[PDB]
Amino acid sequence: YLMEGSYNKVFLAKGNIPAESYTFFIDILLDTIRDEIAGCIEKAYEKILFTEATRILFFNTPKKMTDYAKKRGWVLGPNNYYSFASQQQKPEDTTIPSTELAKQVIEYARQLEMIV
Amino acid sequence: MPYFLLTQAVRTGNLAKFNQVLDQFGEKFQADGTYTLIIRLRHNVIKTGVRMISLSYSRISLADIAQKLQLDSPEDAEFIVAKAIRDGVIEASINHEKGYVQSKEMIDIYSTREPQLAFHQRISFCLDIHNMSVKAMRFP
Amino acid sequence: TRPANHRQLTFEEIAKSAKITVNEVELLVMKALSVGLVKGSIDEVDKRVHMTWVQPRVLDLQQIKGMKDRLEFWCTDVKSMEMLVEHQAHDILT
Amino acid sequence: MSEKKQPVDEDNWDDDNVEDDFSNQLRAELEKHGYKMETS
Amino acid sequence: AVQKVVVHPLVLLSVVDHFNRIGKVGNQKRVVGVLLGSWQKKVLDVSNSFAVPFDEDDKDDSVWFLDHDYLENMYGMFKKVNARERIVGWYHTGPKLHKNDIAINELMKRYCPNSVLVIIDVKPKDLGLPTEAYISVEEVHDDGTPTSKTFEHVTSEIGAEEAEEVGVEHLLRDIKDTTVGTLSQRITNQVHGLKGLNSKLLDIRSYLEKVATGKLPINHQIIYQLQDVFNLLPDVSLQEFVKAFYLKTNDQMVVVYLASLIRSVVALHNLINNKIANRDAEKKEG
Repeated sequence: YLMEGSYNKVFLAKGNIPAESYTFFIDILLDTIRDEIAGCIEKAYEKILFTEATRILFFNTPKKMTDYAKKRGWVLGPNNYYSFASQQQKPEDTTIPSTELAKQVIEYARQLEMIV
Repeated sequence: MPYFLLTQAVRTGNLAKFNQVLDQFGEKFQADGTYTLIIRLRHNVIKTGVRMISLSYSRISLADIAQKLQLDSPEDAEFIVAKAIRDGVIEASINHEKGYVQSKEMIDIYSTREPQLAFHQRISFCLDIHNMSVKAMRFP
Repeated sequence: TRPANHRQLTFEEIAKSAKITVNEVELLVMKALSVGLVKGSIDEVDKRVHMTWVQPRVLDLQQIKGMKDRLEFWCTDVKSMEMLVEHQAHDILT
Repeated sequence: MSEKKQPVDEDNWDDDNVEDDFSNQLRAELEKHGYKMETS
Repeated sequence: AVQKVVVHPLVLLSVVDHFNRIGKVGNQKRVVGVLLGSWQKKVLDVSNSFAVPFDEDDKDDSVWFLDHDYLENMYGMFKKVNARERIVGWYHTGPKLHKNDIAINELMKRYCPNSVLVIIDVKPKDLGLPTEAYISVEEVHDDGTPTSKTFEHVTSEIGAEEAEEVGVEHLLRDIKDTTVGTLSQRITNQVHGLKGLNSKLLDIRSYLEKVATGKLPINHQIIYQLQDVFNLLPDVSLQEFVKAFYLKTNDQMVVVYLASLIRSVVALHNLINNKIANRDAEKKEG
């Protein structure tokens, strides 16, 4: 379920465990999954509706989504959310890779001279 | 033979086809102790199916894609793609309203980066052939 | 005047500076095209104006200071990258 | 060699990959291709 | 007018050795002689020359005088032994000309319609290709000032024909020649960046210096115009320079493939023929 990943399937299996003593471990598993909701939702999604993300965060109107409005940032929109802007940082990368494109050829020509 | 049917069903995008081979042919895998791959290979079967459907369809519906891959529910349709983007499997941009999934084909960077990385192996290997030939040539 | 380039202009810029009608900006810029002070081509589909080259005239003291700063900016950069080119090629020469 | 470890225990192949794709998918196929006509 | 000039090492040496003539007797100033050129086309060529005694008083710091009779007799001898040779101008060893050198040309302009003066350097130091070439022309000015005579630069190159290449290449006995394909292009590859840098760096220190000291003019006019021309090129992507990437690599594509193509062939002939000539030749001996 971690290659799926889960997220939700694990939330269905986390209700029923024998276990035993896994309570202390499934709380740590809880937090280490919940931050991954925030990390893996974007990038990259255009937008996600309010109550739709509230279905995964559970609770009712938690302060965890407010702390996420801080941590992510990212955007907080009315009755919706946004990945702006834009998707994000817009890598080109224009003349930045031309430096290492020249650089790789430097040592490549050096290998030609090592033959010689 | 049993192993060959394994890889045969692995390259396919059908998940049930893959789960049948472990049931019938697992008895041979017990002797090889090869079960270590059989848990981690599922990740690769789902990634293969989604790769195919990614390049082969411009715009795909997340609800209608679950029936072909026996994904069974709408919720994991978002999960596979979420980690697909996280691992760089697909560049498509997805909108959640209904929701829907659209994909785009970008290129032209392409032969800038990939062939030079190969050339770094090609040329170094060719000069190594030259060094190994000189070594055995100088003995007389 | 603009640091640019970013040398592309817009019809509203000439329409605000020259305070003339949009239909006359044509002969406006094209006269300069015939004179030769600028070679910039005009986009008449979006009415945008795309400047090319430039016509230098006189200078200012502030423009001399900005000059030598932007100028030395070139020497430091090209010397720093050039020394890398000779850096990897130094051991194979001797 | 036979030393050490081993005593302890165009061509048609490139297209035979695609043929393997035909083996597990859509048979060949004649009959189904002829059966799909009268279904609708 | 004149485009480029060609100066042989023989005549150049003929300036240097005369610098040894007046070197022991000294004292000040520089060697001044009259250049013998050969003009076969718009391109200019120099073969031989002859030195002339010249002394510059200091009082009188702009006083310059040459020997005309000696000029006549020596040029008559060189016209006697060589009919093709003739005076194309004059020369001095500099290292930097002085304002007084403007009239020196005007004297001998009766001998040659256009006399080109060639600076040389007897002590090689910097910054690259030696000597220099100047042509005397009048460009007037947009100010309407009286006509000012300023010498214009002519590109110079060292060359030879046949016999003059012999001795020059023979006497060195120092560095490899050339060798084309391996160490000819790489050494000059570093020469391109090195001689580009130091030229640019000395001159760009000059530009910053000209506004602090050296005013007037200096700047203007010639300075600001070429300044904007320097600001004409940033010069990179966006945009199409992005698209030159993969076609440059794609020009390398076939080249790497041809490389690996023949690399296996070299290993083929070498290893096959050698291993046979190794074991099959040794088995008959022992």
